[PDB]
Amino acid sequence: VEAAYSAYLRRIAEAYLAEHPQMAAPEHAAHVARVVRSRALGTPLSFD
Amino acid sequence: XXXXYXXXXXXXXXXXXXXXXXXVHVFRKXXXXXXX
Amino acid sequence: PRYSPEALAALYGSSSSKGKAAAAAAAQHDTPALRHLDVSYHGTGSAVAPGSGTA
Amino acid sequence: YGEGGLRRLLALEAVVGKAPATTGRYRRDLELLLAHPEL
Amino acid sequence: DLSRPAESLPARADEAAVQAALADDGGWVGTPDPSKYAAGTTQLSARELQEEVAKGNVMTWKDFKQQVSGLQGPEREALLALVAQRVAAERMFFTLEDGSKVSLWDLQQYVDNNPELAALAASVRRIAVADPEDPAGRPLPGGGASGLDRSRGLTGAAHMSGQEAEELELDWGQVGRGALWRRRPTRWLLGGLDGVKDWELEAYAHEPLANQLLGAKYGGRDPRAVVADPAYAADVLRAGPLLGMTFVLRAARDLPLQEVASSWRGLLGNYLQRQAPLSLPKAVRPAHLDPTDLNGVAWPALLSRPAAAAHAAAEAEAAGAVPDDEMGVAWRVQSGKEAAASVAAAQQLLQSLPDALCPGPSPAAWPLTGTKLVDEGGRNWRRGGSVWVTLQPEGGVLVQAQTGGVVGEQESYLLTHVQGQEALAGAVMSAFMGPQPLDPELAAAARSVLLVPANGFTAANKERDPNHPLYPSFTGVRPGRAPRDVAAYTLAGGRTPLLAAGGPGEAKLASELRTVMEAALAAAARAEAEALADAATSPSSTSSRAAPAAALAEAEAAEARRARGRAAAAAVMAEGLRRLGPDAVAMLERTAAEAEAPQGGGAVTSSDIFSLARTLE
Amino acid sequence: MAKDEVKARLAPVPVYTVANPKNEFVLVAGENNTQLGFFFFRKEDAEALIEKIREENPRLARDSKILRVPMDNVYEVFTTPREQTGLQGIHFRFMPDMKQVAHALQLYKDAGVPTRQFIGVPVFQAEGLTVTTRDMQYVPLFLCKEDLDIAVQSAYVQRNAAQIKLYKDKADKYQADYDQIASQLEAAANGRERGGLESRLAKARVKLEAARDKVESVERAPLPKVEVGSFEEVVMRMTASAGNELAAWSQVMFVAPELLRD
Amino acid sequence: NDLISIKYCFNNLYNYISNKTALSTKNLFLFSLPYLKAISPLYSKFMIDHSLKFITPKTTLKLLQHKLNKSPHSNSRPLNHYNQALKLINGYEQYKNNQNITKLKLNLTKTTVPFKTLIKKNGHLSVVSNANLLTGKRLNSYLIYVNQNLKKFIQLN
Amino acid sequence: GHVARVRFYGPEKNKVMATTRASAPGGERLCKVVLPPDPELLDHLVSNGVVVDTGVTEDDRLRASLLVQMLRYTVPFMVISGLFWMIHTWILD
Amino acid sequence: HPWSASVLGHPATHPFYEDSAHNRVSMLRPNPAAPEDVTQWFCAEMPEWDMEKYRFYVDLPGDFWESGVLQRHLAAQRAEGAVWDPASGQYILPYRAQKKVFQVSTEVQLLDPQESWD
Ligand SMILES: CC[C@H](CC[C@@H](C)[C@H]1CC[C@H]2[C@@H]3CC=C4C[C@@H](O)CC[C@]4(C)[C@H]3CC[C@]12C)C(C)C
Ligand SMILES: CC[C@H](CC[C@@H](C)[C@H]1CC[C@H]2[C@@H]3CC=C4C[C@@H](O)CC[C@]4(C)[C@H]3CC[C@]12C)C(C)C
Repeated sequence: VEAAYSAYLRRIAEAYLAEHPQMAAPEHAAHVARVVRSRALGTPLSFD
Repeated sequence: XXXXYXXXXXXXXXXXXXXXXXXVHVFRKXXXXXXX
Repeated sequence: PRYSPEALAALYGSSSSKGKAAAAAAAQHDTPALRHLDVSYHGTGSAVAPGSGTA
Repeated sequence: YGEGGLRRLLALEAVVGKAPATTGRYRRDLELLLAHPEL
Repeated sequence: DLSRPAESLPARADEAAVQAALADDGGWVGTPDPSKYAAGTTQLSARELQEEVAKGNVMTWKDFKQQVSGLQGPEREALLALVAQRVAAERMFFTLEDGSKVSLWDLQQYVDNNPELAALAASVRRIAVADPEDPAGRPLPGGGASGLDRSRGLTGAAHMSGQEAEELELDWGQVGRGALWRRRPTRWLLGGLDGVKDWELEAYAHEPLANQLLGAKYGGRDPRAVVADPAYAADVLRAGPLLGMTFVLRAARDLPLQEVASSWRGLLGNYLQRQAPLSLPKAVRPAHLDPTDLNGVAWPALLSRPAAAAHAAAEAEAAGAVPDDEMGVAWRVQSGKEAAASVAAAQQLLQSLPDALCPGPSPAAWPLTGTKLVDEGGRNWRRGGSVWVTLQPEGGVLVQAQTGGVVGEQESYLLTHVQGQEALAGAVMSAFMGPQPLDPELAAAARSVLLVPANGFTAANKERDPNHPLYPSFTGVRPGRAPRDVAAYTLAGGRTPLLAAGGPGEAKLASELRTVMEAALAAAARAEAEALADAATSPSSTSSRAAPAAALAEAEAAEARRARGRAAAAAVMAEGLRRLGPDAVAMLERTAAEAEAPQGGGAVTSSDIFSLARTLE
Repeated sequence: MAKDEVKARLAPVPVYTVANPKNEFVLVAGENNTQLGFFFFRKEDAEALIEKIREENPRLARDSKILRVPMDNVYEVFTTPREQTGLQGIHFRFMPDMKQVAHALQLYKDAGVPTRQFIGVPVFQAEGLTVTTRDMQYVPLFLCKEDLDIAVQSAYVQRNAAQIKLYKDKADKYQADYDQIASQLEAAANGRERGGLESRLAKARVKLEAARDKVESVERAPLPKVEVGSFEEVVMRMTASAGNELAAWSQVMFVAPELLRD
Repeated sequence: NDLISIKYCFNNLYNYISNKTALSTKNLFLFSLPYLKAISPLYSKFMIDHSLKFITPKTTLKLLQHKLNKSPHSNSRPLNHYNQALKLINGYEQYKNNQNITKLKLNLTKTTVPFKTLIKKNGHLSVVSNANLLTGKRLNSYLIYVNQNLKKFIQLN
Repeated sequence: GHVARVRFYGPEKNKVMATTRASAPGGERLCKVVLPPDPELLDHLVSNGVVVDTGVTEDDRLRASLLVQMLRYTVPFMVISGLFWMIHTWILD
Repeated sequence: HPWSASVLGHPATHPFYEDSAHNRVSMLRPNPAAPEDVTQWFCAEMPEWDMEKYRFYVDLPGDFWESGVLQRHLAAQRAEGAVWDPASGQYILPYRAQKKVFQVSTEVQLLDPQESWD
């Protein structure tokens, strides 16, 4: 199940970075972690 | 408090001076009173 | 069913998973109720046919 | 209390819930509705 | 979100240097150009400041003075406003749990310019938080109802269940209740319905300060014997503003403002005239505010400054004055002066009351009009609103108001924080607790249950102490009922605690345990000896100066040797205890309990044995 | 301990007093108008007091009666403002029957320090013994040594009969031991295993009959060491209790004198 | 009506002091509703230090001792940080001085404490005797039986 | 936190008349709700700052409802007679 | 009706919601944890006034309330909502609180016998 969770994170990660090649640069390596952790649980909500 | 005892007749001592001579003899150092 | 403390002792103390599995499948038990109670269920039969004339 | 407690004592359902098993019979059609958007 | 921190630069200029920061000249305020002078240039010499002020780099401090003198209207207003921005942005900061320096300006913006978080706090919606460990992010087991928030929808107060009120820093117990009547009711009229009340009064006092102040002197005696003499009464009437005494007045019905103002002036002017020169405490320390870290409070350090603050406090009071008693207050009777101008200014303040609240005949312009404390007409005070008056030591009075009704919509207003009126403080303290007050049983009960917590406890028993005088706290167990049939008399139990009274076995128990604590105290004594010995035989690097520092140093050296003794006794006596068995531990624990004074740290040998107990800590 | 719990824990044991018909204590005033009351743990004592009153005043003795008051009320009588109902030296004391005083005196002197001085009313207890309910185990306190031994002999014989058939379970399992030993000494060829199991049998029966003489020595050991104390000290500790000793006190139960006999 | 409770309070307090003194002497010789409320008009630490500006303590007693004893991500929500900031600014406005009517941002908390607290530490079992076999038209039942079975058979191929 | 106050009403107290705040969808209304036996409702009500209000609730149950039940049984005949009286006499005088 | 439960663009329902080019809109989302199976994807549900509905009749047993089935269902389905994640500093609507395909949100309503006026 740990392998499965890692592959799930993997799918989300390469999907997102293929979506946004711009900040796919390693500069946002910690920023893309903040976004993948958010996208791996549910959808982010605005205030409205 | 309490009362010291000595089973010699069993003498006693209070903080009057009882002596429950086996009967009774409430010495002094006369039971005419009543609480209120 | 009553379990002696040895059973879950060997279960929990066992680090391995299938070691726990062996401790579980091998553990025994006892039943005090077999020396105290004998339970049975009965229905008091009927003696009048539900559709007959006397009914 | 209960019976067989010993065997009772021995994936990502926690992240995306359980799968509903009363709606398998529609799966096929759903796939069609994704291969032919013009419908 | 919070956590916008900074670094620790010297902003508080160690004000012992501020004499030099104000008695200097040739300075200015500004910054040179980045061409030839780098960032950080504060001293501009004759040639330097010359070319600076002749080139337009920085204008002299003299030039700032003549500018602020000549610049008027919007220019000076803007100047002062943005320099206030500057000082509130980089000169005073708050300090969080980490040690950050959050400015006043950025946090002020964070508080009043965030409308979304304001609206979120406006509602109460409880949003669970996800566990920051990655796998599932399931909500944390925190939960919680927060008995303050569980209390909205109530009317009077906020039932909060003890420990919550303690961790919320609610340290003002209640001491007395009374009322101010327009007419006291008479039994002999039908039911006494004639009696119309006007206000409901109750008094509160800071209980820790009460236990520290009056608990060192008046604690430990027969309460009635302490109440019998007028010294205690003079004390509680004079020691008021040091406890932060507070009085709450709740309007029992609707009241027009004018009559209330007139009645209060009438009822307090008479106390204000027959007022004698008072006794005031003497300042032992200056206690500067804490500029760099506004919150930072000093007392947590002071009361454990060397952890032996007795002698250091003695040295502090050596300057100002000596404590006139055991409580620790160095009193001071008002002089021949300061007892006539003060009362005159107080009477002046009172004579300005009835039309300050009511200026002009149209109430629509009055201050209380425009808030729910009074009727929409502005002419009557709404029933249920209450006034809070608290007294600070050096003649400070703080008054606030609170609307009545549902706890969720209540408001709180700060009305005025006056200062310097010793007359007003003494007059109100006497009006509530003096020889002739506004209601006698109020002040009588106040003195009584103010004696109450000085014995260690507190009213409203927020520690669930099974020996509180008023409201004990029971244990859950049922009182065992002995049976007649000998069937539960098991005798198979392992070990039974000893609960018999003074007997033969207890005697020898105390005998051997006393022998071993004798050995322990002897070991602590020789520890004292060799500790001070190696301390004296140390090659001391000491320059002949700093006599108070030398006193403090040798005193805390004595303290360290006391610690040597305490540790040695702890070790040897712990050995003794694990040797003797459990009943000896029970005996030592019980003796440590009974010997401890109920009112203070350590008081009414027993001192030796409960110090051995505090070593067994 | 809160006052109410102490009161609830003392109730099952009463005392006796002599009074007027109008519910008033009769006092023995002596010198300097100091007056002493009384509470007796046996009605014979109040009877002696009244039949002594009759020989020097027949009026009071003809009016006096005996009242049986639960110790709750007398405890309340003590710890109140005694000057509220009036006190110019109204000294209440207790009177224990000298039978238990003699028992406690001999128990006191045999323990090592011989003395002919006793203070207060005796309370007996025996460690190891505790009466257990369905939920929690209480510890009893016996005012009369008679019910004390009445309980402790039955308890001792029950527990030691228990120790005996515990040793009989040991002994049957050790008959099994000797069986497997016969399957362990010479059923096979000579060598390491067989001599090791000889030493096995040796150590096994050694520890078995060592536990035998152990159970016999506790059979040889006297009944649990009975400890005696003063009632006044017990209640003074009960009232001003807090902490661990509070938890200890919270399970004391007082047995009624002459309750276990009838 | 508070007076009576006060009488009982003073009685119990004197009993407390006296019993402990008596037991202390004895043991060492052997060796040798009206008041359930609370408020807070100012933060406690501020009043405490503004008062200790005038007191020389030889030692701290039980209450202040427990106070400085308790002195030294579960709440990481933005609302909690907003509340802490409100607390800070309220404290600064309180101890900063030393329409013309200002309104506080936090409601003054008046509170009540409880009295009389405790210390800190299927399937059913009906049975019929004889199962009622329906003993004691039918052609159609027979016919539908054979039809259903035969139709299943032909649908098997 | 959109509901301000609930008022239990009825003879057996299982209906409520909920009042909504100004921030609620649709402003401030009064809505009737019938309640199922849910033992977690009251904690949810108090821990959200709702003014929960109840009735008087008489303890008799049989002396309370006995003059109103008599009326429930007798009034229908009065209504029927009044209606037909209107028709056949207040018109056909 | 199974096709009116979600906002799939199935062409057996009335064209309530259309694109500019007049195509029915869809709201499917691919469920990253379990691809290859469309019946486990997420989708928003249609507003209740636009639904076709069967209305079945059911008789409940005598112990329907003390068995707690309705209570368990309610307590489970109302125990999920938006949360704050500090690891990303965001407001997250977790996946296990969203509706999959064909699932809806139950609304329970009780009637009053006194509203009959027979
Ligand atoms: C509960 C008794 C109550 C009197 C208490 C309040 C309402 C009175 C006493 C202090 C006054 C303030 C004095 C100085 C300030 C600031 C100044 O700039 C303008 C006037 C203003 C706001 C005044 C506003 C009105 C104030 C609070 C009634 C019943 C007598
Ligand atoms: C009088 C007995 C007692 C009232 C306590 C209040 C009503 C008294 C004590 C403190 C006073 C004020 C201190 C500062 C203010 C503001 C200033 O502008 C003018 C003087 C004035 C009004 C003072 C007058 C009103 C205040 C609050 C009982 C009867 C309530």
